[PDB]
Amino acid sequence: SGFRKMAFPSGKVEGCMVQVTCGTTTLNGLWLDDVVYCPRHVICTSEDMLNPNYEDLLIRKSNHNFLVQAGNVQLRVIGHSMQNCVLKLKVDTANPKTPKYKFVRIQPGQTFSVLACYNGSPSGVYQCAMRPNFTIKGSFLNGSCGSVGFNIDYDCVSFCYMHHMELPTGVHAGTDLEGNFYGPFVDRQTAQAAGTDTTITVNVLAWLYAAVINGDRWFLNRFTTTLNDFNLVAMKYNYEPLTQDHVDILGPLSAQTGIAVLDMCASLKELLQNGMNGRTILGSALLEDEFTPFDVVRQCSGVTF
Amino acid sequence: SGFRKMAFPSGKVEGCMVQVTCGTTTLNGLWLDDVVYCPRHVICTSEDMLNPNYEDLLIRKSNHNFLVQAGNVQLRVIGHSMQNCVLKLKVDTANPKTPKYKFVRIQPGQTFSVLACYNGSPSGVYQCAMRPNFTIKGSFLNGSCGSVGFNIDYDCVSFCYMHHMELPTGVHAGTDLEGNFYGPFVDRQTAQAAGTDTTITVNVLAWLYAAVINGDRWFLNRFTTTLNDFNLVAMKYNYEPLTQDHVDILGPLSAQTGIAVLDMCASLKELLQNGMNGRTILGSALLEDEFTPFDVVRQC
Ligand SMILES: COCCO[C@@H](C(=O)Nc1cncc2ccccc12)c1ccc(Cl)c(Cl)c1
Ligand SMILES: COCCO[C@H](C(=O)Nc1cncc2ccccc12)c1ccc(Cl)c(Cl)c1
Ligand SMILES: [Cl-]
Repeated sequence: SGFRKMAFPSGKVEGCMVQVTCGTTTLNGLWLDDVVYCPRHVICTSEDMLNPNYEDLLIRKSNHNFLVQAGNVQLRVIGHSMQNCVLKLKVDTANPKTPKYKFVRIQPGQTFSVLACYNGSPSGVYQCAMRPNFTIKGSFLNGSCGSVGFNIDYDCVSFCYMHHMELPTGVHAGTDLEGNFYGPFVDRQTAQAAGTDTTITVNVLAWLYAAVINGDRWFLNRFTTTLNDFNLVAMKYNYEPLTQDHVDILGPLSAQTGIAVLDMCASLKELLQNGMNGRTILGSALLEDEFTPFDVVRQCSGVTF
Repeated sequence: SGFRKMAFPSGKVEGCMVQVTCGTTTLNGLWLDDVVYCPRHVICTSEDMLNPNYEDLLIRKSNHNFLVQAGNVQLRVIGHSMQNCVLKLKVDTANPKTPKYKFVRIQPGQTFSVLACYNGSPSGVYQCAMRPNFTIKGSFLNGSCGSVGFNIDYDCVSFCYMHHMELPTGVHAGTDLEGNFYGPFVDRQTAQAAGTDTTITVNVLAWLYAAVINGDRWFLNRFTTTLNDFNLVAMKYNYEPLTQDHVDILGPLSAQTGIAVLDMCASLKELLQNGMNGRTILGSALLEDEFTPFDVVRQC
C-alpha cells in the first residue's frame, strides 16, 4: 500500500555526473563513454548571453579552456563540438561507470527523474513531468545547469532532459540530449515566457486508478460518458484532450480495477464540475497529473532496476 | 526556484542492496563491510508468526540456511547474530561499494529517503517523514522488507530506517539499523494499530517559509501570537505542539524571510481556520508536513 511520487534509482546516472568549468561559468556535464555533454551556454559571458553567436564563441575556445572534473580527477578535453544547444567535449578517458544508455526525446505528459547537481555532485533526485507547455516544474538553484532527466527501462538509462535555464515564473526549460529544446525556448537572454499550461488528463486518470488500487473509492460513480463528451468537458477546464491511444494505454488499469476508462472519465468530469467537497484522494486535495499510466503500473507492481 | 519533494541520490545505497532468502521467505538485506543487515522475521515460518521466539528460532539456524545474493553472485554466510529485531549475517566478502556510513535513530517529524527494493533490486526512491505516531506513509508491496530509509549529508550515508511490516491501515512500521522499532510495534502478527496521527507543525511552518522564499505571500497576515495560544489552536486541529526548540530551529528561516516565528504561526492559525479558498501554496491545496526546517534551507 501507499502511493508516493517516486523517482528511478539514480545510481547509474550519478556515475556520469562531472563538473564543467569554462571561464567564470561552472555547471554540470554528463560523461558517457569518451564524451562530456553540457549546455552550450557554458561558453557565454554576461555580454555574450544577450545575443550569442555560439559558432563564433566556440571557434575561439581551445580544449584547455574547458576544465572538466570527475570527482577529484581532472579529465583532459581532446576535442569540442556543438550539437544544437548542447556542447560535446571529447575526453581522453572513457567513463568506466558508463551504463547501458539511449538518448530519447519525450512528449508532454511523460514523466522522468531529475538528478539535480551542483559542481558535478548530485544533491537530490525527484520525479517530474514534461508539462504540456514544454516546461518542467523542477526545483533548481543557480549552478544546476547540465542536471539531467532520465527514465530506466530494464537495465538501460534513457536520457531525456538536460537543464538549461529558469523562466521568470520559476518553471524550467531545457533540451533533449541532442540539444533540441523542449518548447519554443532559446538559450539567449531575451523575454521568454512559458505558455498557459494544461492538466495532463491521461495521468490524472492513471492516478485515479492508483487511488482505487489503494482503497480510495469515494469518487467513483455509476456513470459513463462518450470520449467526445468527456473531451468537450475537459477542454473547458484546461485539460488536455484524451485520445483513443490514452484510453488503450489505461486498459490494464481498467482491467485490474474493474472501472472502464469512460467510467473513470465520468468520475473526473464530476470532480471537475463539483470539486472534492473536503475529501482527499491519495492524501491530495488536487488532482495529481505527474504519474503516467506506466508509472502507476510500475509502482503498484514493484518492477525492479 | 521551485519546491519539490526531493529524495537524496540513491546510488550509495543501491550498491548495498542484496537479496536474503531463508527457507520460503525472501526479503532485502543491507550489505555493509562484511555484514548483511536484514529484518529478523526472515527466519519465521507461518506458524511461528503470532508469537515467535526469535532467540530459539535463530539457534536452530545454520549459516548455510541463509542464502545471500548480491546481483548474480551468492555470498557465503560465515556467522549470524541478532541485535534486537535485526539479523546480522557475517559474510566472507566485504562489500566493495560500501559508502562512508553511520547508523542514526531519528525522531518524529524527521525526513529521509526510502530506496524501495524487491529481491535485492532497487525499484524506486521516494521521500518520507517519520510520523509523530512512529509509522511511515511509505509505498511498499510484499517483499519490500529490508528496504532502507537514509539521509546523505556530506559524502556519508546515515541509515535511519529498515522496513519490517505494513499495519492494517496501510502505513508502515520498521526499526533503526540497530533493530529497535520506532513506536510501540513488535515483529509479531499480533493485533497492532497505529496511534492517531498528527500534523508535524514545525515542518508545516518550515514549508510556509519555503513558500515565502519562493514568492508566495497570500497567506501572510498582520498578526502574531503567543506560543501557548498557538498551541491551544493547533492542538484542536490535530497538530503537534510547537516547542521552544522548534521556534529556535525556525530562527534562520525567520531571519532570511523577515517574518518572525510567532508571526508565521498566526498565518498557520488563519490557514487552519479559513482553509485555502481555492488557492494553493507551492502547488499544494493542503499544508505539507514532510519538509523539515533543514530540508527547506538545503533545497532553497
Ligand atoms: C517477504 O516477507 C514478508 C512478510 O510479511 C510482512 C509484511 O507485511 N510486509 C510488507 C511490507 N510492506 C508492505 C506490505 C504490503 C503488503 C503485504 C506485505 C507488506 C510481515 C507481516 C507481518 C508481520 Cl508481524 C511482519 Cl514482522 C512482517
Ligand atoms: C552557471 O550559470 C548558468 C546561468 O544560467 C541562467 C539561469 O537562469 N540558470 C538557472 C537554472 N536553473 C535554476 C536557476 C535558479 C536561479 C538562478 C539561475 C537558474 C541562464 C539565464 C538566462 C539564459 Cl538565456 C540562460 Cl541560457 C541561462
Ligand atoms: Cl534533500
